Amino acid sequence: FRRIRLKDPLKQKQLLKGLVQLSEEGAVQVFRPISNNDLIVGAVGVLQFDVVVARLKSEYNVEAVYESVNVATARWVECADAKKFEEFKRKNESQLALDGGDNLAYIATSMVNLRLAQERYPDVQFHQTR
Amino acid sequence: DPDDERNAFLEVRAGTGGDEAALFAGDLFRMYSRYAEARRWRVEIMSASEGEHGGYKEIIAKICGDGVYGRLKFESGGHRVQRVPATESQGRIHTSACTVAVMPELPDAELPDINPADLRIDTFRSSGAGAQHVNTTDSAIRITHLPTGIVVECQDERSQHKNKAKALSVLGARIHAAEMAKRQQAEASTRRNLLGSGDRSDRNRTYNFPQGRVTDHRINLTLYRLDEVMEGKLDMLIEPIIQEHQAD
Amino acid sequence: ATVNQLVRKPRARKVAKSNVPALEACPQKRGVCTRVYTTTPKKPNSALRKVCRVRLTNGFEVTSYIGGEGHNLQEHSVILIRGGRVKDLPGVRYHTVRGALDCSGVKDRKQARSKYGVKRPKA
RNA sequence: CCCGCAGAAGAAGCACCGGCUAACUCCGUGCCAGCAGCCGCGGUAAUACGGAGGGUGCAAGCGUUAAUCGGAAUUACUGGG
RNA sequence: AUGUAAA
Repeated sequence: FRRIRLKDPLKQKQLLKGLVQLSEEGAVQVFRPISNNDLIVGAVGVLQFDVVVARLKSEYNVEAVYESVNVATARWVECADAKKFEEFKRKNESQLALDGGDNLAYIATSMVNLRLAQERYPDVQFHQTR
Repeated sequence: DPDDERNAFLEVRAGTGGDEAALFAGDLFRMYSRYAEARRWRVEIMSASEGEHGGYKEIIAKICGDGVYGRLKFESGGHRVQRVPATESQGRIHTSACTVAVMPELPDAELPDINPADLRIDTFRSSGAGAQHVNTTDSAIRITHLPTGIVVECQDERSQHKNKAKALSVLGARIHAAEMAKRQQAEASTRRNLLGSGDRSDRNRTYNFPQGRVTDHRINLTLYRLDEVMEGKLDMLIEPIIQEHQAD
Repeated sequence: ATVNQLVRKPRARKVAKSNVPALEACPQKRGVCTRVYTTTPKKPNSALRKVCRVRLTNGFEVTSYIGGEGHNLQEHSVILIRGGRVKDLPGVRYHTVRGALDCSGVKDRKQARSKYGVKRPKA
């Protein structure tokens, strides 16, 4: 789904910790792009009102009202073996994004980019981690 | 677009440096007049104020016709003055600045109708003093607007219908005042957008006379002609800015 | 001289004030950072110096200079403020830390990248 | 702590380069963009902005910021008028 | 009487 845009932008550390605290769950996985804004909320379901209600706790005080921003399909998680992912980072370093648990799959925008990722041949023992 | 076909108001004002600056501003009147006579535009000597050695402190004018505004819209901003001027006994190169605002027509559609339904008038006797007649019959005809919420009160005198005429004249005067105040704040905001602080900061156009060239910041040109601009014939400064403005 | 007057009134060392009133000697502060605009400097400079009036977290209203080429500030985006005068703006004695909180680093810089928060070129 | 095995194989960055203070050129703008601890450069042939090459210094640390002292004999009793 | 504002 859509985003984190940090309404009332003072004290950002409660969502930089507390939603990454919720990122280990199977339903909620918070994804971090490199540009340090616009953090992605990853839900397997549709109703993200659960996290919005969960943002009203003792260490949770940010509202983050939702809108429509398109991110297409689930960021298929894959991390390559050594002596191969270094050039993969160096070619398109503006096209990475940290994940829940310090992962870097490619970036989720479209099926054509996933076809280019399959054409890129990341030969590795595959770990789903989902 | 009909906005491109509209007339314009040119406001050429002096910035840093006084007269050296005033002379530069004055030439620009000559620049756009030689630019304007190459096409057949009407120059209006609507407003001017003189300088010590020639050139002007603030000049405001109308140019009418068919399609003055786009150029004016593009121009609004600062102009550098790099020169060896006439008002100097040392013979050095000095910088001054001027500011040019380009305003559109905005034709005056004034005096909307009073509208009887929208405003409700209340007939009350009124306050005041001294007559048997003063108490019994009403003389407060308050007019209350529906869309703005303004009440006019001319609990004024003798009877309530001359007070109605007085209260409608006050409604018309307050509508005219509240609309012309917003327009002078809407002109003022536009005026501010057209002209910055007036200093020597670079705003989209320069003039380098001991070098023979003119730089433009947005869609800049390497034309050292300055001469062509000096007696009209600029086209080459204004046209490519329009060419890469129509791309956006 | 006149050591008996030094006996009466002791010789007092001058307590010089700090160049940054930063609430009991802090390196950095983090403020609300409103009012982003350009300022004409003092005499021999002539530039459009990007500055911001930073409402700090301790109540002080300081104004810090925005360095670098390009920024993403509009009346919001709380950032980090460091000390040090600028000698260019009367009233500005602070700088903005790039690479810190929500203001990102300067785009496409290679040299002097410890300052202005630019990471190493990975290629 | 000692012995054996694989393969130089897994392990180098940060600041500065006008003077103070250790180190040079070229290109892009041109008192716009910008740097700066002080004097300060940039107004079209910049050893001072940005990029490239090169060098200098420090080293798993390097620059910035913040506090104390020295230089400050600018709190002088040593040690001022 | 004045005489701006670039070594």
